[PDB]
Amino acid sequence: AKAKTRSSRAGLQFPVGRVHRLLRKGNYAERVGAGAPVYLAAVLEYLTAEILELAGNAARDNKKTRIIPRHLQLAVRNDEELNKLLGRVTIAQGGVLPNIQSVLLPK
Amino acid sequence: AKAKTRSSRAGLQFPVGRVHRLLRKGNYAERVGAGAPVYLAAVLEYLTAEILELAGNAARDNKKTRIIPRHLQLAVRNDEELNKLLGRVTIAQGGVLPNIQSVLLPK
Amino acid sequence: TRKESYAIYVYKVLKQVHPDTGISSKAMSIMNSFVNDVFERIAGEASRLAHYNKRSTITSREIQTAVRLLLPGELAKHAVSEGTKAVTKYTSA
Amino acid sequence: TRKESYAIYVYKVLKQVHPDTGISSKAMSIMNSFVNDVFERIAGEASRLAHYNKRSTITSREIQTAVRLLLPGELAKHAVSEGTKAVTKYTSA
Amino acid sequence: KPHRYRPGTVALREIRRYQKSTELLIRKLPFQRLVREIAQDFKTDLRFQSSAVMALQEASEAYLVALFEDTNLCAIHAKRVTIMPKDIQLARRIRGER
Amino acid sequence: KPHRYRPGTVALREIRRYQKSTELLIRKLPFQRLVREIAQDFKTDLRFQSSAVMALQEASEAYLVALFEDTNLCAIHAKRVTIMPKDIQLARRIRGER
Amino acid sequence: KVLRDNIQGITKPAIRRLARRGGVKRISGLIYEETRGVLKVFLENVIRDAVTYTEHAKRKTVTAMDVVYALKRQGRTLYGFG
Amino acid sequence: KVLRDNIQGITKPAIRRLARRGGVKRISGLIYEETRGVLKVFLENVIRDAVTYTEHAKRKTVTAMDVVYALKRQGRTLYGFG
DNA sequence: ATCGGATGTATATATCTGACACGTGCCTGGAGACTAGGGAGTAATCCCCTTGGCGGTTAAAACGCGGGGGACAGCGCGTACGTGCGTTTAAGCGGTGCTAGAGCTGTCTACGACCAATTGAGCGGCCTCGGCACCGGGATTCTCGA
Repeated sequence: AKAKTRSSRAGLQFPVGRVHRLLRKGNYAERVGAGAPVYLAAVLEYLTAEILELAGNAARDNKKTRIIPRHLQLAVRNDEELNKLLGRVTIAQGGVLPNIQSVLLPK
Repeated sequence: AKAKTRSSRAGLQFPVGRVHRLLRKGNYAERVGAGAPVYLAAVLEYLTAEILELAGNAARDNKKTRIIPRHLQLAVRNDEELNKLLGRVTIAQGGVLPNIQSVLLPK
Repeated sequence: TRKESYAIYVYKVLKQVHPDTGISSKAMSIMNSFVNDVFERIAGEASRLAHYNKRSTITSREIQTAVRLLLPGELAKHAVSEGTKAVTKYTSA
Repeated sequence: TRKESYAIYVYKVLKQVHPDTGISSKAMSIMNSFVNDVFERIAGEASRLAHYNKRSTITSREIQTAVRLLLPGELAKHAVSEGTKAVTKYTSA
Repeated sequence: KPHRYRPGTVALREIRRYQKSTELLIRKLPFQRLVREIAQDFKTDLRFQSSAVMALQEASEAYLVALFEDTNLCAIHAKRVTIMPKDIQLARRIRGER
Repeated sequence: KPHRYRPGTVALREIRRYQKSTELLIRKLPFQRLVREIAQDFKTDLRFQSSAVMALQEASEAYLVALFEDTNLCAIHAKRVTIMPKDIQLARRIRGER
Repeated sequence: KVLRDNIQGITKPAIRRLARRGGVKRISGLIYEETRGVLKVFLENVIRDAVTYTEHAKRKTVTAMDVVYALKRQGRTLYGFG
Repeated sequence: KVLRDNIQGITKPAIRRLARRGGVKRISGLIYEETRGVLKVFLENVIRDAVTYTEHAKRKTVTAMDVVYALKRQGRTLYGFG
């Protein structure tokens, strides 16, 4: 009996075994549903895809292959729903997305 | 087979057995410290004492035997420490403590 | 269906502090909800810390530490004292 | 000490979305911390709702509901659809 | 000759008695109808507890008087006794509500 | 004849390049000494990770630029380009920091 | 029974009553509807999240404990409802 | 080795640098020390809470994960440190 | 700056009551007693990050130095907003009546729990090399006096 990872049968990239391990070790319920780690890991993969895509957009806009935290912070403050999700979150080497106020301009 | 509850063994009121069962059913840790329920319930006893005391202060300050939630709001808004403890907390039938700003008064 | 509460205990401590002063059921349930909330606060915090300690057991030291995290200054101090008292009174059992 | 992370899967899904891109290990650690944050968030919320439902079994319905509680609008919608498709795929065999 | 109190004075006493009072200041039925209208947007024909909707209205009004309060404060920093919508908007902005 | 740019202009470009840059703007050692000074208040002779203190300073400066940002905004609502301490105080007030 | 336009059911006297409770003297008109909007927006979240709870609750009526856990999750917790 | 007065070790040029990063044009003097105070007050919490963690950690050195869990508990969470 | 009048508000009173303090019988969670494992605690070891110092640099901070720029104070007006009084209006009491749906019990069953046997996906560690960071230099564009 060959052993394949359950994420393969889920066709995903993040290790659902490690997921369910953290789940049981997380003291959330007496017994975790079978497909619940699968579902949440799928959500995780999707959102990671979104954020990494935004980061790659920013970096290539800046003509950069290696993506520095600044790109990610900019994308964060560029996605309104993601920002809402993460506005309460602080970002190392984030800096501030360029924001210029009106009355600040000269004449 | 002499019986004596852990609350009496601590000479207190809050049910050590009940709160122990509660935290057990709360899924926070696998094993527990047997004295942790005692300790926490004592803390609850203390804080409850202070808040109800201030509540009764406002109550008989208003010739009120039975305390009203308005007394509770006033109490929790007067004390700095308790207000800080419950700043982002809301209270039913709370209302607002008396507060008029300086410039609001006509000259 | 039996629904547990602490109105008995809140009334007890009321008398212990104010035998004269009464109580309203609205504010009573307010007290109950509040203590439930703060108990869940301390529970989650202590569990989080112990998970950081990766210690499957939850003891009183965790409780002291986490309430110190929770309470604004002197309260905690006062608090922990009686708490200690409690466990002492219970360890001296 | 065997420490576990996800940066390998980060690189994987990166190549899945951007094959010609590099990352700062700093940024990888940031993203992994973000992974951990969202994971603990969703897990705590699910456990809490199950407690409200008095459920000791956290299943995919809980997952979807808690994501909807957490993610806004199309973020939540796409995430729900994706988790649904994935659990369907896994349950297909 | 008819008497009329100077402006604000009556409103000032209203402020005083409202900080004195604690009950709601919103008519129940309109609020409830609004809530059910909002509800049918997400799902139609949903029932509610009177306790539930009382909680909704109380918590709302609390948030609302808090907003009015700190917007009053901001308008103090705006050196005006009249309120301006921008005060509310920027207050939410500082309240992270933007 | 000597040239001097008009006021703010140089500071304006400074703003532009600082929103351009992302690194810290605080000297490491002074911040670290301050942190250890604060530490000995609660307990003396405590050690630290360079990573830990880097996190401290980064997170601080983040909170600080956020405070400067929304206080700038408030001063806009104050119709001034100069900042006033009351702006910061009331900002914390709205930030629930009072 | 399709509902509508109860937002304006919020009376300007009610709004100014709340404002006086907040300790406000002079008010402009432009606020009220604006106010209303915010109000809507505010509740815009909670009910949904609330019924989201009810969503997982698999029930047709909506309860207080729903908004309790919402305001909790919304960091605006309230007391007096279990 | 008793430390002191590193609060003024914060240079006014540093403060104005941070302000320019925040997009500020004109600043008054009265701010900086005031600023500093706030700064202190702000960190006033976290380190203590942090070492509180270290308190329960039963250790002499203070780690990043301490302030991580603090800012978390302080609702100001940060990424990039495990 | 005062007095008079208007008005609004704090008080005593009376009674009504319905929450509310109080007491019950009955239930089960809590106490009491007993067993196991194994998380926790202790200790010796290693490492190794930190904390300490030392010297050279300069970019950075301190300080000074005009000086235009705006904070601010004042001053006119006017429009928008309190107000008191009109008006009409849904709000609330309340009480009725139906049931849809919570809300409870009783199954029975699929479903992880768990353990055991197996291992390859993954992780610490080791090269490696190329975008990237820095630098110098040239060309571009904003800005402040015509």
